[PDB]
Amino acid sequence: STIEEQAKTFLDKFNHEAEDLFYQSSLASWNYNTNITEENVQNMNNAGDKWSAFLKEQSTLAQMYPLQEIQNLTVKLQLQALQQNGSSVLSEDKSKR
Amino acid sequence: QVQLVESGGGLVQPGGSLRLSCAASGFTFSSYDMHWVRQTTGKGLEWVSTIGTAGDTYYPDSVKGRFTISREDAKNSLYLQMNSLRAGDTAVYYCARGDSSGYYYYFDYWGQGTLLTVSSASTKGPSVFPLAPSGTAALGCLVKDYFPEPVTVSWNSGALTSGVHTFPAVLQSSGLYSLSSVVTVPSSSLGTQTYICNVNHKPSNTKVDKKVEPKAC
Amino acid sequence: QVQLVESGGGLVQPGGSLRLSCAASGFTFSSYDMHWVRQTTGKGLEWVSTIGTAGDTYYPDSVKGRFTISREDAKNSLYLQMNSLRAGDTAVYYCARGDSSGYYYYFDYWGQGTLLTVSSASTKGPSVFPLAPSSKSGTAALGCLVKDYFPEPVTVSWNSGALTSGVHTFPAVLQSSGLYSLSSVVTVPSSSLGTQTYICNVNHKPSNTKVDKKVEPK
Amino acid sequence: PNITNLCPFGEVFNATRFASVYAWNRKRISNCVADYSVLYNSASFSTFKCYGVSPTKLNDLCFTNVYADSFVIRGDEVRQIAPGQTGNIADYNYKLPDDFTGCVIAWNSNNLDSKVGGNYNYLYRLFRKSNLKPFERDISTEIYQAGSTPCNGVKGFNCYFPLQSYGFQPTYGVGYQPYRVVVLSFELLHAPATVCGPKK
Amino acid sequence: DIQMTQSPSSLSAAVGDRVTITCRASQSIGSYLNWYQQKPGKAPKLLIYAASSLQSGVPSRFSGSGSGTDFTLTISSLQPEDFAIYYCQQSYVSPTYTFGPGTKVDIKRTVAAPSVFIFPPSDEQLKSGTASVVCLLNNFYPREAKVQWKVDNALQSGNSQESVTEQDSKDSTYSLSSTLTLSKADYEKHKVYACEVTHQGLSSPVTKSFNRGEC
Amino acid sequence: DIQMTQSPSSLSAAVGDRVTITCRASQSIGSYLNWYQQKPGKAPKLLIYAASSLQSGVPSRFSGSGSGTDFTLTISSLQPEDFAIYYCQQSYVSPTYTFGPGTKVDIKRTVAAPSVFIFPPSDEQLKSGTASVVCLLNNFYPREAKVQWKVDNALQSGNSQESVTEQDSKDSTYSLSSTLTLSKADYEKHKVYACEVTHQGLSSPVTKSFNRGEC
Ligand SMILES: *[C@@H]1O[C@H](CO)[C@@H](O[C@@H]2O[C@H](CO)[C@@H](O)[C@H](O)[C@H]2NC(C)=O)[C@H](O)[C@H]1NC(C)=O
Ligand SMILES: *[C@@H]1O[C@H](CO)[C@@H](O)[C@H](O)[C@H]1NC(C)=O
Ligand SMILES: *[C@@H]1O[C@H](CO)[C@@H](O)[C@H](O)[C@H]1NC(C)=O
Ligand SMILES: *[C@@H]1O[C@H](CO)[C@@H](O)[C@H](O)[C@H]1NC(C)=O
Ligand SMILES: *[C@@H]1O[C@H](CO)[C@@H](O)[C@H](O)[C@H]1NC(C)=O
Ligand SMILES: [Cl-]
Ligand SMILES: [Cl-]
Ligand SMILES: [Cl-]
Ligand SMILES: [Cl-]
Repeated sequence: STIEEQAKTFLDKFNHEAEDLFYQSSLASWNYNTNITEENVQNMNNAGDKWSAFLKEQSTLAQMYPLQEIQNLTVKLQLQALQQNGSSVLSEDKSKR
Repeated sequence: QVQLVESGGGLVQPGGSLRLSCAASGFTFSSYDMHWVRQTTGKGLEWVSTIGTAGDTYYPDSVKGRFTISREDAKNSLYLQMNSLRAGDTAVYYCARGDSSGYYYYFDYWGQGTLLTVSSASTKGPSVFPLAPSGTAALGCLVKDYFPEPVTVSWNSGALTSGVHTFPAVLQSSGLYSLSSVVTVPSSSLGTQTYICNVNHKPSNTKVDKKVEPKAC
Repeated sequence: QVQLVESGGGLVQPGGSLRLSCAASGFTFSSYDMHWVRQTTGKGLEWVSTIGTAGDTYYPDSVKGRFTISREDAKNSLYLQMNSLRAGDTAVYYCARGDSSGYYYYFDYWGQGTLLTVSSASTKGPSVFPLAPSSKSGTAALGCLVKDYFPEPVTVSWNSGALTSGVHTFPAVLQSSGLYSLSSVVTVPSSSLGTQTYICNVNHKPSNTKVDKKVEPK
Repeated sequence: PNITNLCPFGEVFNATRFASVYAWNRKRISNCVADYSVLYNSASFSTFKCYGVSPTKLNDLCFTNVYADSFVIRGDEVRQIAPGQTGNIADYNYKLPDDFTGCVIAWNSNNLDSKVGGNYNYLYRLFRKSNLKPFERDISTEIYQAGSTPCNGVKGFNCYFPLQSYGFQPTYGVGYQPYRVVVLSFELLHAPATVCGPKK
Repeated sequence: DIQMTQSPSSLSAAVGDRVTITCRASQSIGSYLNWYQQKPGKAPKLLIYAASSLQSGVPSRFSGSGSGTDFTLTISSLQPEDFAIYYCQQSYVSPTYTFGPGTKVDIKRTVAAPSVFIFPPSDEQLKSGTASVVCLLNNFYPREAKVQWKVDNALQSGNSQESVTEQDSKDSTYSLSSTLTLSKADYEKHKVYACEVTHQGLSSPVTKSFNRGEC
Repeated sequence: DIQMTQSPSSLSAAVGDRVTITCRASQSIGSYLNWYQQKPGKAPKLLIYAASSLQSGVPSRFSGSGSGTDFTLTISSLQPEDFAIYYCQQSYVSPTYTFGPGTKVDIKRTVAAPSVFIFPPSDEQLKSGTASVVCLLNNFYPREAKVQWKVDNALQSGNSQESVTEQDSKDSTYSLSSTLTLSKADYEKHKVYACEVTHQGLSSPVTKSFNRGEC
């Protein structure tokens, strides 16, 4: 079980979970944008929050596969799209500010 | 002797419809599955449709919704109705008998094929000209400016077959086809045998009998 | 690396004689049988002669009395003397090592061949002309024309063999004059026409002709 | 061959409930006349392919047993229900043998098996240590171990729960819609035939 | 479905030669394989079914072998009438039977020079305003041939079309027609019409010509 | 002696195809059969000995089978560098070893249009009194191609010779040269020199031309 193989399996699970959650969120967003109501805004916001939380935890997991051990460029690209740290490199106070 | 004979191919406009027939003889028609298989220069032999002996019909996805196979056992006949025709349906359409030895299925008898041409162009019938002979001598007929394919050519009502070459048609810059049938004969026979070419172009209902005679200068 | 290299082919008049040589390297020459095998377009591959390791020599009937095979183990060398040559002896002559696994004999190594031409015509060396690369153009083409030579063959290289990719040396053509003519071309980047020098090296051994022609945009 | 009862094809094709592909259902059909005509010229079937025998000859054939396997997958996966195929379904869920004799039928079941919001009751196996043998069925829920670290029965890093839900929604595109699938296996042993067509 | 592949694409062999063509299935299909023969203008003809059973009436020189994924059709002794394209077909998956792309079997025979004939345009055609001149090269081998039109020894280009027959099933030769197309005005402006034929069976180009209004 | 016969004479197949060639000996020779490969301009290369033993260093796609009088050489997956003539040879009767006539293995590949170039005569050659104009068609497939010379838009005949390379071992294409020969006098009488190239890979004929004294 190499790092690249583990990463392939991880991305498999990620894809299957992500497509479903992204569909539920996109459908909530569509229901809002075509039918503006408070119920639909709350559904859209809840689904979007669930999607963001999923991506947060999945990026945390993705960071546990070091890219420098990935030789396959497709696997590398996907892992990279997940492993973006961004503003999270800042302290809690600096990111808050 | 088992025989299958296709009919009904010809010119048809895009989006149009057309029925193909196949007449069977020499076997108990009701006892066999029947099939349509098409052939094109680009994609080779391709199964188009099948009808069994229990009314069951089968089609590939490319054909389902557009074509319908059927059979009239009382007239030993097979039919293919074709709707919504596209240029890519241009092909030679064969009917074919299916049979099996044990579990192994095969197409043991085929018709002669009927050419389907799907084009918005119009039909034109050929002009037929003699190629006059001027030892062994050669003579022939020139079949020029026709659409669509095909023309069929025989000699002396099919009594003349040895030495005949009917060339494959050529597509001229005009979009019309042109073809030539020739025959080589004993020179001495030019004054003892009359030579007539019989040309047929069904899409225009053209039947021509042209006599080929040595030319006067 | 086993290597065999033939020498001595060329033009010879009917009834004449000529000796072919084969130089071996990369094995114990004395320990192997050696062979001459000839090739013609009309009759394919044909066994010409054999010499074993005990001085034993073998010939087809068509050749016995006319050709003689021999070997010089001290010089890792094989020889074929040929007398009473006829037009029908014109062919490519290969030397070949024979070897066996169990009872199964085979020819595991071949030379490159040497062309013997039996003709009463005379040798002529080629003229070598540049086929200059178009000023208009990316990929560019250039070459050399080797005209009016006899007999075959001429060999053509480029930049002393440093240039091989993209080269086409065409098969020779027999002109109505009885002379052969050939042209070697090469395709190169257009941009390289001002950064690389292109020289064709033409060699015609029967006339001892060696020419190096530089091909330049005009 | 004294047979007068018709084979219960309608019980298979027209059941209200189909099994998830990982726990695929099997019904044994024996001792009956198989009237395949109710399967012919269906406006519903998007797939009717047979293997080893021709559909046109099914009423002339006798078999020792017939097996009706049924389940739901997505449309894009119907192609995997065939000999020689590979993919999540063929490798980990339902495997046909290379010398398969039988038919594979399928129809779109979006109207029955989708639900706005997602029908999560249909599962498929996504991970497995090895591929299935033909006609094998794996209903385990053991956590798949993707790394050197033991999973100790808990999902986590490199430790995945092996089943996954299709979550069918009626608004899905056709490739993601549910398809109901029936696989008829024609078994021939050194035993008298019990299933025959009406013409035999 | 199941994809079928054939090898070689084409094959030249001599009469009496053993011909061997192969067929491959994209997956194992046991013995569910048939072979068909197709000659120009004719429908396919069943030769072999179940990988190795010879269809009734097919000559015994045809035979089929193989199982699983690779299959072979063999002609023990190629006859001239065997020139054709041969197709394999898997019978394992129905109704979606699929065919191989075909293997063409050409006959190699001795060089035969063409017989050359030239045909002036008919008067009936000339009444219509166009002139067709036809050059016929009859029963030659090999297929490679060059035809050049000369009108008053002006070489013609771009005003001719060629057609070649499929290999003859009896004598294994080819025939070729070249048709020169001229306006009636051009046809009557010039006198000498010639076609010059180059073929490997001729020691030197052969010209057949005629003068417009002459015997 | 023992006569060796091969089948087919030639065959065209695509890269990756299974190629199958047969060899027949005029009498039984057990397993005393070798196979050789010969590429253009090169010496024969031993592939198989003892009917089925693969010579050291030969790629594993080559294999030999057979016994008695009939033998087979098989290339499991044709590679471009395999374009060649293959010969069998009986090792049963010595010293009179005999070879088969050879089987040509050509590569079928996608259509590739020629790159066309034209070359005016060198000044040194003109000083010698003759002019050679060269037209080059580079790296095309299939081999069929037509080139026509025009001098001041006058079509030429009988004053040109063509040469074609053997199939390239890397890309399986062909190249062709056409050489027009004129007297220095005839060459200096005209201005426009063009070659017009027809090939199946081109939508319309391609002409490359030059004027006598321009660069
Ligand atoms: C599943 O149920 C349908 C009815 O809901 C059955 O359909 C009938 O089948 C008979 C026999 O072919 C036809 O004559 C009727 O017209 C059908 N009725 C309808 C409403 O379609 C169907 O046969 C059942 N499936 C099976 C396998 O028995
Ligand atoms: C819009 O949203 C409201 C509240 O969720 C719902 O009652 C209503 O049916 C929706 N309209 C449509 C057209 O779906
Ligand atoms: C990279 O991995 C993917 C599977 O994750 C595979 O489809 C692809 O072929 C691989 N690429 C290479 C170059 O091996
Ligand atoms: C995210 O952060 C980790 C360390 O916390 C680092 O190793 C990783 O490289 C970062 N991601 C990227 C894309 O650099
Ligand atoms: C066949 O079974 C039926 C009951 O289904 C019975 O009435 C009949 O007698 C049986 N006949 C034979 C020949 O066994
Ligand atoms: Cl077509
Ligand atoms: Cl999937
Ligand atoms: Cl398989
Ligand atoms: Cl012109």
